[PDB]
Amino acid sequence: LILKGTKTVDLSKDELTEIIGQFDRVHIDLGTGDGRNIYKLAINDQNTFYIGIDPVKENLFDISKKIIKKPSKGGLSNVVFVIAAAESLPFELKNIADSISILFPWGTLLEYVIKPNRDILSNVADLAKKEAHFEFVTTYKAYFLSEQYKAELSNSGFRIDDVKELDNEYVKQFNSLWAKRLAFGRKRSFFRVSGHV
Ligand SMILES: C[S@@+](CC[C@H](N)C(=O)[O-])C[C@H]1O[C@@H](n2cnc3c(N)ncnc32)[C@H](O)[C@@H]1O
Repeated sequence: LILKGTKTVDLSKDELTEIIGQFDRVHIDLGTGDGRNIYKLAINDQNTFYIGIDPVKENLFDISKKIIKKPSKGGLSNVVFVIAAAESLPFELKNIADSISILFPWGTLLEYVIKPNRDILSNVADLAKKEAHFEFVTTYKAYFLSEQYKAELSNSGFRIDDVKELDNEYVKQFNSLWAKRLAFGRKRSFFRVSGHV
């Protein structure tokens, strides 16, 4: 289940695999929001295939509409938007990504990261290949380096290598409206848990 314009269509494992073969790397942005972060990402890295996942199709309408245009007028070919929720990822995404990403999640995806939820998180790891990079940027440090958290994450397939506390400046490289509200909002701490699956 993917987004063509503001339309919902069907993509097979078949067609996905072809599209993918034309790119050196595949990247998943779970909880992608409005596609702006991905769009920026895709425009600069034409050798990475990008997949954004979000169950809320309406926030993607504008960019989904934009990526579908001609390349002369804003179109892109390295971007697909999947409409699925973290608690039921499509089978066609197993063992597919070189790097997975969960940026600024909220509601339940925030909790699945923070708690963490071993079962759901494990499905996210399942979307990843051999030694695929990962990245988790939450925001509301010592909690993330705890042993209970680090080992709750291993258990799911997520091996922590680095854990930085970040600030507003870091968030300026992102394009979503949400990320801008936070970048130029009040001073705040953003947390980044990166590593290999
Ligand atoms: C703050 S917006 C994310 C913004 C985008 N990731 C960014 O960094 O700008 C929160 C997003 O998380 C998504 N979300 C919350 N729970 C989710 C879940 N369980 N599975 C997938 N997406 C989820 C919502 O759909 C929403 O689009």
